[PDB]
Amino acid sequence: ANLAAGPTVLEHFDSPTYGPHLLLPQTGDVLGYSSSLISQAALLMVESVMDALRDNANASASTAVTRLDQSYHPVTSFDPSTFNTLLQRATNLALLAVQGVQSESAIPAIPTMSDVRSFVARLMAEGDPQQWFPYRVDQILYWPESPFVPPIGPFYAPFRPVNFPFTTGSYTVVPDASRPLRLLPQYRNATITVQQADDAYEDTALSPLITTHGFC
Amino acid sequence: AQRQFFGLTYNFYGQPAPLFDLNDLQELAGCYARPWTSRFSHLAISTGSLPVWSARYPSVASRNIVVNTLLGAHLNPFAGGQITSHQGITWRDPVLSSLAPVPAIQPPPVWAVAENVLLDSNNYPTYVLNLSSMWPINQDVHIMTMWALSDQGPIYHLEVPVDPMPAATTAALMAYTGVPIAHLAQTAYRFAGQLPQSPDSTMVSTIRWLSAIWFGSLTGRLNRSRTCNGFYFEFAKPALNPDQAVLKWNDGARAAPPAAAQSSYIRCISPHWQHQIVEVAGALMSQSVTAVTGLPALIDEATLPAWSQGVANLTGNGQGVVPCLDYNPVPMAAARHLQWRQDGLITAAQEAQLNNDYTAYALTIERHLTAMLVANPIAAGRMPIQPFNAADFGQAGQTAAAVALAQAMFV
Amino acid sequence: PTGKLWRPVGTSVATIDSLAIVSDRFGQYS
Amino acid sequence: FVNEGMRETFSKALFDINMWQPLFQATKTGCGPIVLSSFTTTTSGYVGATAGDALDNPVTNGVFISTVQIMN
Amino acid sequence: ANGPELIIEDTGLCTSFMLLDNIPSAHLTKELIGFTWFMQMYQMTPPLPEGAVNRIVCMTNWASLGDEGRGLEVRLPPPTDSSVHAYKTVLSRGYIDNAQFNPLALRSNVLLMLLQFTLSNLKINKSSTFTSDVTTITSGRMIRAFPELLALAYPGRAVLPTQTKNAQFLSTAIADRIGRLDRANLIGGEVSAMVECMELCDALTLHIRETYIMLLRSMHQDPTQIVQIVNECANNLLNSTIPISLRPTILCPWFASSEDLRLQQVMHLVNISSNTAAALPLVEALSTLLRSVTPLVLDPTVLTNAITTISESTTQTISPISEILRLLQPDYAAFWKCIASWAYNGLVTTVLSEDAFPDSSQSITHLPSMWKCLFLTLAGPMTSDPHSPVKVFMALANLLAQPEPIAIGVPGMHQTTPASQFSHPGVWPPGFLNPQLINPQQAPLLRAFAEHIRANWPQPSEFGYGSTLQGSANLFIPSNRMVYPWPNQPLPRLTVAPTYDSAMSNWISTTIAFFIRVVNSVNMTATVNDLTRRTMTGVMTAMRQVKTMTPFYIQHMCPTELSVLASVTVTPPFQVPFTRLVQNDVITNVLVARVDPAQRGDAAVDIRATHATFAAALPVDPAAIVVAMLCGQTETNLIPSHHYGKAFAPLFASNAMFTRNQRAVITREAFVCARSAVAQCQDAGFLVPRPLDALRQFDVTSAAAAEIMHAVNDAFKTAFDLDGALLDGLALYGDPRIADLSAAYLQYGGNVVREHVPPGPSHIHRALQQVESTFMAEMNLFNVARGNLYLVQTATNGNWSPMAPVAAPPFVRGGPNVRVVGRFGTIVPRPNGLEPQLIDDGNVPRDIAGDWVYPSDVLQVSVAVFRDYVWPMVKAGRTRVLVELGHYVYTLHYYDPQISLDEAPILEEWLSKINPAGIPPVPFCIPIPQVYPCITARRVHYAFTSENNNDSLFSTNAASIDTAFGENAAVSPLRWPGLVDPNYRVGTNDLPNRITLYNSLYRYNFTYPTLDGIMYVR
Amino acid sequence: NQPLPRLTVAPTYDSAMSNWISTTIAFFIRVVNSVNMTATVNDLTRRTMTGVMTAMRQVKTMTPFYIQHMCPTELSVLASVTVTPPFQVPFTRLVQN
Amino acid sequence: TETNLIPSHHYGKAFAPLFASNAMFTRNQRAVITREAFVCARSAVAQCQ
Amino acid sequence: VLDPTVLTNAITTISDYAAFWKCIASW
Repeated sequence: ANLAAGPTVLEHFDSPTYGPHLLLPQTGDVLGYSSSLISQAALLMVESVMDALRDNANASASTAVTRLDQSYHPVTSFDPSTFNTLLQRATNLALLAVQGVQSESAIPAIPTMSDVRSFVARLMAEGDPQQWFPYRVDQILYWPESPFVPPIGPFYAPFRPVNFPFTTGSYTVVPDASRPLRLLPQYRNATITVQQADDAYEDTALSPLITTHGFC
Repeated sequence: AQRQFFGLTYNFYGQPAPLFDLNDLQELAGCYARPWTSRFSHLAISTGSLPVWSARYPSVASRNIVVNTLLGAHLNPFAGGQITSHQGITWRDPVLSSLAPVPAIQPPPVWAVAENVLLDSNNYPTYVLNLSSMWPINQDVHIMTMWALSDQGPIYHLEVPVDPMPAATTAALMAYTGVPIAHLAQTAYRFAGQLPQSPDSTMVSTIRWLSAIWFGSLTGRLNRSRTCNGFYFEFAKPALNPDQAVLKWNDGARAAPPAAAQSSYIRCISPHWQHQIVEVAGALMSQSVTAVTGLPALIDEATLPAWSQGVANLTGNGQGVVPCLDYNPVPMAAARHLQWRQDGLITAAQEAQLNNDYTAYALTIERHLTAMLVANPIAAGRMPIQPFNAADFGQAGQTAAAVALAQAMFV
Repeated sequence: PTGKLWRPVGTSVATIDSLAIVSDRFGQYS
Repeated sequence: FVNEGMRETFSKALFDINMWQPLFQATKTGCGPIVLSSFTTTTSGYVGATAGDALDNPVTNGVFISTVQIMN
Repeated sequence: ANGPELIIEDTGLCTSFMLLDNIPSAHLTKELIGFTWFMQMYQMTPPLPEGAVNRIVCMTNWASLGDEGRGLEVRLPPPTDSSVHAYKTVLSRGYIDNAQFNPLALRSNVLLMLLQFTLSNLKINKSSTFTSDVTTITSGRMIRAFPELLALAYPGRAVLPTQTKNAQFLSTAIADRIGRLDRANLIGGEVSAMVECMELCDALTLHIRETYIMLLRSMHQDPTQIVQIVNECANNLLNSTIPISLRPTILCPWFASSEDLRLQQVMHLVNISSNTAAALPLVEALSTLLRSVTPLVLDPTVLTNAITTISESTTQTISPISEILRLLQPDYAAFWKCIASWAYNGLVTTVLSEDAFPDSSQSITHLPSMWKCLFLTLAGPMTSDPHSPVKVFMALANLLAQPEPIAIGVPGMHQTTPASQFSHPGVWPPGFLNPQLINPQQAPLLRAFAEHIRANWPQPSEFGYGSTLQGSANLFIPSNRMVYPWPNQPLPRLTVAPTYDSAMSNWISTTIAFFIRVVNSVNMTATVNDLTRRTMTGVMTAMRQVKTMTPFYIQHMCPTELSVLASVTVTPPFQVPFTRLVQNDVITNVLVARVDPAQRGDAAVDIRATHATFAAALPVDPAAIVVAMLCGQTETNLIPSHHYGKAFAPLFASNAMFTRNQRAVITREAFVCARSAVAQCQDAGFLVPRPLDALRQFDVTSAAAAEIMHAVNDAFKTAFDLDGALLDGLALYGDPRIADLSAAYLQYGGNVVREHVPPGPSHIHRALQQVESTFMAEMNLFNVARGNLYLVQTATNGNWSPMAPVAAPPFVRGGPNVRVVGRFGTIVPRPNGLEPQLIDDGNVPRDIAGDWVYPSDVLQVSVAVFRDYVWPMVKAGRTRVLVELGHYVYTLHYYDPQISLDEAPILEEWLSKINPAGIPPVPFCIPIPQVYPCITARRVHYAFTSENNNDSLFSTNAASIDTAFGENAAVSPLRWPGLVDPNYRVGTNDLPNRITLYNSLYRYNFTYPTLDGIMYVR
Repeated sequence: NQPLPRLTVAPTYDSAMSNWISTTIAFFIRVVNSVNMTATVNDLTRRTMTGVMTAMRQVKTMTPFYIQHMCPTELSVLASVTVTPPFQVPFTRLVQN
Repeated sequence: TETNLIPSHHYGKAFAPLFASNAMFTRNQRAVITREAFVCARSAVAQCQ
Repeated sequence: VLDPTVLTNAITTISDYAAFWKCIASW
């Protein structure tokens, strides 16, 4: 109530560190992560959301972690409806990152500016703000049918979307392919119509593609 | 402060849409001013000073019972999430400051006429983000939900910490002595209806103790003789309108503190409540407390209407519940007198008359509600009187139970 | 249209997954 | 033109297919639910059997299905 | 002291409808003696009026001896009188002639006058001295002794010698229904809180008069409250104590809700001229006070000294020392205002004074510009201006162009553009936002500057101010909060010593570290001499090492002062979030709105074009800032808190702070009434329940609004008496019709906020309303018959009764063969002896000998005709006409049935006074009711109303033992339920239909303690 | 033009001219706020410009209503009581050729 | 516009003086003579060529 | 009746019409 004028107030709902804290980012914004100066408030979100994601990535059953998730959470001066500010977009993605979802693109153990920027870039790219889990100011709705087990207090409601597409299980990390890997083509059932399956190609194909000849 | 309230809308008593006229929306929520903390600007020092008889709203409680219905139709945000609009009317802005005719080019999706919709101060992510500003809408939805969970008389709450009155709570009351029950709920209501006050704030204790003493008086116990910390309410002698109540710090034996935490939900049970300025200013006041403190616990389910079962966050049934008692003004007052009669307060031959005096009074605030009831049907899309069927009037509800809950509350 | 009527159980935004057969005390409205 | 009743059929036909939705995903065949609103359009003009009689059916933003669509 | 005169006790019995005895009973002695008795012969004044006709006319406070007037009242003169003068409070003044009353704007007046009827009744019912009754009339009872007003109060105490029509009635009066009932007293021996008593008083005045006590409450607070509201207000420092002991009763209306407040804060910003001049007596007000109390002594010598002591060879021409010593010298008015300006950034944001920028003709080899530019920086954060950062960046970026080139956005803005000219948000150096962009190998120095400003511009922060129990005047910040440029620390209760930590201090230390780098840089090092360049490093280090106590102050004690001083101030702080260098959140405009963009189709149109934009900027000077900032000393032995607990004592001991708190409430009223007043007289606007829709109104033009909306602003200005501009300004754009408040800023990016303060839930938007519900019901009591007016030549001999008409009215509209008059009302003449056809409604001339229905308006632009063709007809008794006018004013004229009379001329004259403008109050002749059965002369009458407009007759022959020819009208018991009904219950009143001239009512004894009446401060 | 409607808040802000006077002032308010303006327009004076142009826009002028409801009824009449009738070639808005 | 304003009465009073001056008929008269002076002028000059 | 009084006030804070009539009579 008293610090409601401040830009935004992030707070760790899952087992805070030394007791419930209430992080308040100063107004300034960092230089480097995005061509558009990202507000210190929103940057903290990315840095954490980029944890709950990288942590989900390798969190295992046998291990016991401090917090069942590392994602931050906006509690004040935050626009819940729109999806412009990097913060809103990040927040929107953290309500999902608390379910155990993992990024297809492996998030490095020691995030580097090049990497953080490649994530803050992927976040800005026009897309669809996840809608399964609506946002609240004092509660993080977590899927009942999800690995995440709520701490204790009154911060986690067991909300269940009408149709969440994710199932559980993990993924063992595989090293970077040293050369372009060929892919045998196995077909599905639905088939596209030549007309549509043409421009579809011609809308994303590399037409005047420069190519080497080598030796025949 | 406090950022969490759960409400429940009125019940369209076997009727279609919400029982409130357009003529009403521009009679309470109109003028464009914020229809919020206005509930109280329709009450006087008593009843003889209000247009609460033969008229558009024939009742000392016919206002709130209407404004409450009107609130149901315009609270969709807390129901789902969007603002919506009921019959060319929708809040002007996201802060729900007031009502106003639907814009013209960007109209809100027409509301969905549904009865008894639950509410969550969370389903509206903007509410808490502004808390301070639209603070009022909280305490109000609360006043609503305490009349909605009931059908025949609002359901407030009572307390009594095992400790002595919080000093700065005996000082705050001793400056409200002569003041009538009406102007007490006034300060009470007016207070917990602007700027989120911490439940720790002095006033809450004071106004919460003023709702515990009022009850002790309403059941003899806390009388002119056996006062609380020094207070008790003196009711006007029935013969000239006993529907009064004034706080009076005396100095007679102090009703010793209870042996434990005494909590219970009490609601007026007979239609009588609808016209007793004291049975409303009191109940309404006891609700001022709950509004700025969440809700003690879950109100017992047992004795309660059919549309109030397991009402998430509100009603209960298990352990987190508190037995809810309901008294009847007459079966009540009778014992309220017997108490006085036992404490030598009055003669042994004066209580068999005090009842006559008061009982005839209740028979007057009875041929009047029935008249207004069979005057303002209900199929007329309105509910200034709220149906009650000529029966509940005599209905000797819990009563006997609350008369005991009063003693244990002020031993 | 045809079939039973559905409504956004998750409210407002209907995502093709939010929708659920609007059943109730009367059965399902078809 | 796709007169009111003729939509009842193609809807009743597609309706009986959508029903099998849970088995289409399970077995990775299919391709999502088939909405009849994916084969039609919202053109407008006069719709009849011959210039002469089509002149008495000015329809605005009616729902027509093009030949190549009536094929899919 | 201009605070609304709220508490206004009234002892005399509250009633506003006196039974004014009209046509007196003839004292007759020659003949028929005994028929009529006068209480006068028994030297004893009659309780009820005694005359041949006793009307119940309305006079607010007629019997109000209670000390002190309210200022304005409404006393209609009996129907026998004219009356119209009481209804021309608007749309009349200089247009509709005396004789008449503007029938077109009738509602606009009967409403503007009812508002008048209410405010006049806004007094508290003070309790009097109830003494017993040693006399046998009430044998002991508690009647309230008053002079002669007694007789008039309790009608029951009347002594009846003979069965006089009054005594016929009074006779009934339930014995026990007199005096008082329940004196509820607490402190034994102290005056009773509120006694309760039945005593002649109308349910209506009573209602208003008590919906006022309800109001004085809506703005009251027990002692344990008003103490904290006061404590918190001075931040708990300031010793005030309340005595824990029962204080009988204390109605002290000092508080207004937070909402009632804001409605007057925006309201106050409307009258304030958006110009910089109107915001100057807003900052300077906070600045004279800021200094008035402040442990911060400014002391030049300190700085001068610290600088004078740097060695400087005099075998040099440029005098590094002599320079700043000059520059740094233009007084402290600038430091304070910078601060004071923070309190009202919304209205006015300070700015670096254009003149104090190194001029754009020199590069950085110029040493007077190197110092000029250093002083721009330091003083940078001080000014509230949303650009100081960019302007500071340019100032240098600008001055060192030749060496350092940087990106400069828009065309016509080169890096050498006179710094100051960088006010728009969109024109910030691309490099300045993101320093990543500025390359070192090209603009090192400048890049380290951009790099610096970003890393060290003060982080804004907010603190509390005022009491949470007493709302606050915030429009863009949470209640009881003030955004603030510098990081903030809690006031210290120990000993202070200039510390070198803190945003302020650090900002001076890093920036002075930057210009020490500018001086030891390549450029500088090659040009500027050597030994001189050392002097400059010394002249700066000295500064960046002076023990200035200010850095501390701007972070510890200043916040306390602004907080505590944000209450004593005669205008609450008006702030908008401070944006520490955030490109998009730069506030280009802080706007307000007099009208709402809803009514005029402006829902979509941009904000910058629908609201006014405060444009007030102060030219602060960098010289002053620095000299101060960098040179504050205190009293070595000083307790910050102590020095304040002292400096606030006065401006917190009196309840002057509580005054504005009411000017707010009266504003929230005046506004809600106007909104109602205009919208009622208007036609369907802000959903305002119009209980006066039947009455007329054909002037809905703005003028009509301003006129309406104006009187209302008087009625209050007169009622509460307050010179201060209230409800004014709303007009400005000449149009009350759409009065609507709204404030709202706009950050460069897009975000528009908006925050339209709506009137709080007010207490008179009830009362007045409540009066109009009841006015409608009982018009007659104000001289305003309803229904229509018939004109038929009935020449009777019996009890003619114009007002209450027995039987069905002859020929209603649309009856068999009852043609209306076509709009124009024209009469076409016909040749050789044929009746002149009267163009009927359907537009087909019909003939005068019949039954006509005259739409009043028609009759106004047509009388010249009416009187010449239809009138000669009505007299002949061959053309009953119904003049159809909504609600008219009605003059009565009692004649004597004995003598003969022909009501034609008292009608023909009335006709000759009807312009296309206004008609005179319809006059009805009425025989004076006789006592005996007299022989009567056949009189000829014409005017007689259809609706029963005989509602104020009250009595027919008070003194007479019985009326014989007149219409007996025994005092209706329905009027005095309290006084004569067995079933009546003390506390019931059909308030929206009849007006019980005798109810029960609680009279209080409120004591109004002052601030020393509550707590004991000092 | 339109038949003289009973004066109210509606016809007096919806006139053709009210729209024109409005949307124009609206348009120029964004012009005096252009980034380009900065070159010579002061930040304070740029606000003072929005201050004045908004006064005009919001001013409650009653001519826009006259020139669209009451002015036709004058010319219609006045155009008959004149010894020399009105010569009038058709009006055209942007239809060029 | 003037505070009190009944469009009906106003325009009425104004257009009253206008129809009092028979300037509407002068137009019809000067007209039938110009048509005479024309069918006669055009003819006389068309008869000399 | 044309009169800039209102306009002047409104503007002045934050700071015969032949032309007009010879524009309608011009149409």
